[PDB]
Amino acid sequence: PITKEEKQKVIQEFARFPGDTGSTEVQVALLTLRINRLSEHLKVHKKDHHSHRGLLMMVGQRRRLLRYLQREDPERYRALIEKLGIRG
Amino acid sequence: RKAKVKATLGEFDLRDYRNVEVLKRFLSETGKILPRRRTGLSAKEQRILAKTIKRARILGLLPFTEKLVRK
Amino acid sequence: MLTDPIADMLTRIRNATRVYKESTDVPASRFKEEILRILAREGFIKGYERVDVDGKPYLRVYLKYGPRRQGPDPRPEQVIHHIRRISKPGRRVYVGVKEIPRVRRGLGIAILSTSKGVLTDREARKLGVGGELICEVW
Amino acid sequence: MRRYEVNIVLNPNLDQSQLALEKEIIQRALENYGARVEKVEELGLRRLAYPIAKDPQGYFLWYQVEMPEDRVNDLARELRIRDNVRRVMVVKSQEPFLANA
RNA sequence: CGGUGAAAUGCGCAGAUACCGGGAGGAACGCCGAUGGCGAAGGCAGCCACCUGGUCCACCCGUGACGCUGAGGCGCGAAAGCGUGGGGAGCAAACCGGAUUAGAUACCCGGGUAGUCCACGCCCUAAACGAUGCGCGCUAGGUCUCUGGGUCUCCUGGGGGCCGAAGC
Ligand SMILES: [Mg+2]
Ligand SMILES: [Mg+2]
Ligand SMILES: [Mg+2]
Ligand SMILES: [Mg+2]
Ligand SMILES: [Mg+2]
Ligand SMILES: [Mg+2]
Ligand SMILES: [Mg+2]
Ligand SMILES: [Mg+2]
Ligand SMILES: [Mg+2]
Ligand SMILES: [Mg+2]
Ligand SMILES: [Mg+2]
Ligand SMILES: [Mg+2]
Ligand SMILES: [Mg+2]
Ligand SMILES: [Mg+2]
Ligand SMILES: [Mg+2]
Ligand SMILES: [Mg+2]
Ligand SMILES: [Mg+2]
Ligand SMILES: [Mg+2]
Ligand SMILES: [Mg+2]
Ligand SMILES: [Mg+2]
Ligand SMILES: [Mg+2]
Ligand SMILES: [Mg+2]
Repeated sequence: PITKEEKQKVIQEFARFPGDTGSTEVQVALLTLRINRLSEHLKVHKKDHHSHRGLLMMVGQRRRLLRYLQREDPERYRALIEKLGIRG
Repeated sequence: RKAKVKATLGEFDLRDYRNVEVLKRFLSETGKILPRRRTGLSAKEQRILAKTIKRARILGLLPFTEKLVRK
Repeated sequence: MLTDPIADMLTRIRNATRVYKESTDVPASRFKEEILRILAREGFIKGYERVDVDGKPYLRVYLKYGPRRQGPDPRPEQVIHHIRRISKPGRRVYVGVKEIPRVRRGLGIAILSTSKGVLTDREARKLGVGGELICEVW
Repeated sequence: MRRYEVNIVLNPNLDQSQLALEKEIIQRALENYGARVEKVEELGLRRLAYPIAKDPQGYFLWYQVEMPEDRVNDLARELRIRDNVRRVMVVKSQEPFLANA
């Protein structure tokens, strides 16, 4: 899985200010995690079709948040993407 | 209400798959896991018990099946 | 999700009345409160009062009914017999002045949103202006 | 990492100097696979409900260990090679569910 | 012996059936098991560990409308069925034989190949059904049940059923 300790260090990494338990950047971050983490599982388990379902949902969600941020503050969008290497 | 095995017992661990002397009492004259009707167990309890007995049988302690002796 | 909150308001009142509720609360909005202000004047409701549900702005609409009746069903005549949303999102309905309609031979209301306010058909036709045709009542 | 409960059943007929050597080889597999032992209960032997491996008794080991997760499966089929082991069952530790009336 | 309404085909003195012990093999998991649970659907029940999705409740801490729907596209998709390879206990289309019957050329009985099983790639249909698209707000209650929380007589969420106000 992801242990609390692991995920917390992600949070603190992207946190827009001390204590931000969940801004946009943070949500994208934590979500980006869960995706790579799950995608990797799916390279091994190509038959877990059911879990793939949740992956589309996670992915699509990640897009809508970014989509929002692109419109909102296009700079924090560049930042957040580069700082995570996405859109490809 | 013939006899409820919830009452004839103190408190015990339902996840304890080694406590034969307890578990023994939730089976029939055959190895069969008693119905919740005779066990008096909760809805949640019975599912837990259910797994514990299965675990314990596989360990060799409780029987899968018996043979009915006309008593 | 919620898409029309004026529909939602009207429909809140409709459903309320059919059960002879004495009153129902409706999430507030400058606009809705205008429509209510109108409904008040014209006597379809006893009035609305602005209240607070869990520190959330709301509008207590206080409904009005007929008198009890004899016969084997005594549930009062409605006062708001029929309330109905006309311009809706995903088909707006704008009316020029010489196209503002008459509701029930003069007996009902059409509530209009104009650049001069939220007006009744008569109020608007008097100020010589038209606008969005919100709902009809009677 | 996670904590478990290693069960092992051995045949009852091992003389002391033979049973002692399966207890060590167990303890060296444990040793080997990161499995830090927290506590042990040798219940000795009970009479089974059915003939495991043709004999009506079985010798019982228990071990509340602390493996790292992803190696538990190795440990087991590594424990289970030893011929005098009749059954191994490792199991995740969980808080007791209490019931009465 | 088996087998049916009765019976034959079949199997049996190369010793069957019934009984005890040994071994191999495949496929499905009795009791729990519910009128229960989970899943978007198709669907999912021995046990264990690993990897993994959805989801509910409490706290009311963070973001600050970021939301809903969705032509085409893309993925999932029972059973049967196709290609290659492996597997084959039981079952069993076709086919073989026994009976029945006016005639069976079916329903009944004895066999039996595909198939049913695993992997990989296809097929993409269904009474794929709640024959009820998704999302949100509003409109009496009673009762049974699975599952959270509380100051747990009762209160308060989320499911699953039955009965019913208004209405339809
Ligand atoms: Mg015009
Ligand atoms: Mg035999
Ligand atoms: Mg064979
Ligand atoms: Mg469901
Ligand atoms: Mg179904
Ligand atoms: Mg807050
Ligand atoms: Mg702000
Ligand atoms: Mg703020
Ligand atoms: Mg969506
Ligand atoms: Mg959609
Ligand atoms: Mg298919
Ligand atoms: Mg198939
Ligand atoms: Mg094939
Ligand atoms: Mg083949
Ligand atoms: Mg024939
Ligand atoms: Mg046949
Ligand atoms: Mg056959
Ligand atoms: Mg809530
Ligand atoms: Mg409850
Ligand atoms: Mg309910
Ligand atoms: Mg009904
Ligand atoms: Mg009625």
